[PDB]
Amino acid sequence: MDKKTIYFISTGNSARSQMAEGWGKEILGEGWNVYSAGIETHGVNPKAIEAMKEVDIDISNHTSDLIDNDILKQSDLVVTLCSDADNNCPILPPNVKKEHWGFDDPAGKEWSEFQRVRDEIKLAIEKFKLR
Ligand SMILES: [O-][Cl+3]([O-])([O-])[O-]
Ligand SMILES: [K+]
Repeated sequence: MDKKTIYFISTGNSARSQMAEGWGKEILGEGWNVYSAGIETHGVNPKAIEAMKEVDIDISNHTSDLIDNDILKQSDLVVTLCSDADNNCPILPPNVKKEHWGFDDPAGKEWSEFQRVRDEIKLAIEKFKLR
């Protein structure tokens, strides 16, 4: 069979969606197409790159993409990673297989917060693999 698709969307495509794309590529590897996008495109966060390098995953070559409506409707799973009321949580079309996995925004915080969120995102993806 062909690969299934998981889309990790958020307020931006800088930290949480990028660390999720990173863990998604490594854990869900051969059976899943793992993309990520955001409402805002602020580039790939420097501390998220460094946090993922600490666990031997390279995300420095990821792109900062905007949310494309075609991929939302065609995915097997769309995961919103925003904090359900911060500012700018994604707009989703009907019949789109969605799920909400909330994680705190580490933007502007110390390196330790990127570490904490990285490992919460890891555990979530590891739990997802064995469903
Ligand atoms: O994915 Cl985020 O850049 O919103 O953390
Ligand atoms: K991306």
